[PDB]
Amino acid sequence: QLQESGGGLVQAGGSLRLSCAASGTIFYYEIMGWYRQAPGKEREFVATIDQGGITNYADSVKGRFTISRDNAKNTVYLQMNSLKPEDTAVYYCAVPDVFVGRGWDYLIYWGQGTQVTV
Amino acid sequence: AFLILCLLSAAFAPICVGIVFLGFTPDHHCQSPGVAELSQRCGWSPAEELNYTVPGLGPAGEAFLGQCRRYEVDWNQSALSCVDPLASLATNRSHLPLGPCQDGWVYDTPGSSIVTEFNLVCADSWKLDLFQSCLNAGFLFGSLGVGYFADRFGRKLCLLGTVLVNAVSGVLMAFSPNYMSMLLFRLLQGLVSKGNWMAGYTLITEFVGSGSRRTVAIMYQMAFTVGLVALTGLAYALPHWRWLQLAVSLPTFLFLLLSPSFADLFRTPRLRKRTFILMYLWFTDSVLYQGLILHMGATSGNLYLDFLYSALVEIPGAFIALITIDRVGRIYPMAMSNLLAGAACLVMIFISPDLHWLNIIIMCVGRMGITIAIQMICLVNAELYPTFVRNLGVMVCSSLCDIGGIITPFIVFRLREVWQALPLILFAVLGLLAAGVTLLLPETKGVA
Repeated sequence: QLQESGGGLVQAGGSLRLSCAASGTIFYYEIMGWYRQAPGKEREFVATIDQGGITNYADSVKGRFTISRDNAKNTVYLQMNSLKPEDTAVYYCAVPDVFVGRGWDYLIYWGQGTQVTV
Repeated sequence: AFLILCLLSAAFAPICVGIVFLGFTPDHHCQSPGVAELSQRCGWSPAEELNYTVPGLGPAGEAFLGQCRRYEVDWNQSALSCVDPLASLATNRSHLPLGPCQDGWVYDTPGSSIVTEFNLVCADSWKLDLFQSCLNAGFLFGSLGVGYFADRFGRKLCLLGTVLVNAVSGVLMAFSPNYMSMLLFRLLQGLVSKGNWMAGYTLITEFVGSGSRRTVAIMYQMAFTVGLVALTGLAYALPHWRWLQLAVSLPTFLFLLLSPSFADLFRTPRLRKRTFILMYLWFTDSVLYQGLILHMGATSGNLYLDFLYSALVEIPGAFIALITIDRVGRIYPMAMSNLLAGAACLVMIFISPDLHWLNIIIMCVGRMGITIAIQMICLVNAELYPTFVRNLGVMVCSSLCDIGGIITPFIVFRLREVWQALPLILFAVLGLLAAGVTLLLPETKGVA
């Protein structure tokens, strides 16, 4: 079961924090990630993180977004700061499939996400 | 810290590989007293003397007709024609009596080995496999018993003791008077070898942060390759096994101065499939890797150059294994590399009149294909599995490969008697079937 939180309406692209929760079997044995709705586009990719701690990022948000993992509360955090009036979409929490495709193209779990506007 | 660990890995590298140089079998034949007197009397054909003494072994029978048999003709105190002594004595040379070999044979080599010294040919040929079997038995036994010695003493006194025991065992084996003592020392050092080797890896993994684990693993692979390269140089200038053993043993003496549980992988049906497929793939790959080197180091006409060239093509394997990440899925390189190690083995049994310029390239291709597949399993392990579960899986896979290495040498060495191509069919079958089980790893109903 994947559930999201956070969101709101920032005034001038201020800092905001997003949190994704897990059940406990998902949190320890596979790879999490975040995806963006991007209205006018079918789907967008932002960042991932795995058990070792190696992180990936998108070429359009590099140097602005940070993803961190918390083991005590079984949650994955994402921090966005200094936003610009171009990021208005719905953010989903998903579990990609590694063995088939390109490693981040297919999904087997999602949680209906949440909406945030600037 | 990196230099010490790399030196330790390079020093551990020759332990499981040196049997190519220490124990090697040269051409030999039965010796008969008195033939030297006639050769001194008649030196018309010193070279053809063999032709005139060794019986005419036929096809596929040379292993038990010229290396384990002798004629009963009394060469000494007999008048001969100096050209064809056997033709004049008897019209037919296929009817004279034969018998068991004696006087310890005569070898053709400037060096020495265990086979040459202890006469491990003919009916005693099965004693050579004990060398590797005892070492692998030590590897299996030392994995379980290393945990206890990590407690009640400390994590500092173990490394020094293991290093001291390894060095002393190496020297004493270099000074062994009989065969049994050498086996005892091999078994004695087999434990401490892996016991001290694992600690360096663990320390290197722990000390470096999570962002350079791939880099330090590649550095370990480079250190292993470098250690393999230097061993070929020493065996070129030291053709005696005592000298080589002392030379590879003394440096060790000189340089000394809400939780992840293993029971959670078998309850959920989704994690009970890949955790078995990965185990099977690792076992098969370890068996193939161990078998290929021993097969190559038995039927080589140019050992040094072949060994150097095969060891020099293991860096591009790691390079491609690292490059393919993040650009292609995780099962395409796995399937391709597992399929490349079967086709080469199948081809390697169908090229008689193309030697000296094709076997080298085919062996290099097979070695690279095997090397690529091993790295991907380690990367997937580091990506998908937590600490404790993999912290026990490393020991489990070590035990698996240890039992595989216990069973392998007997099958590899003793299946070549029926036919020379028999061990090259099992490898092809394992390789071609291990590429069909990786296609069950993707999860069904993957919505795009």
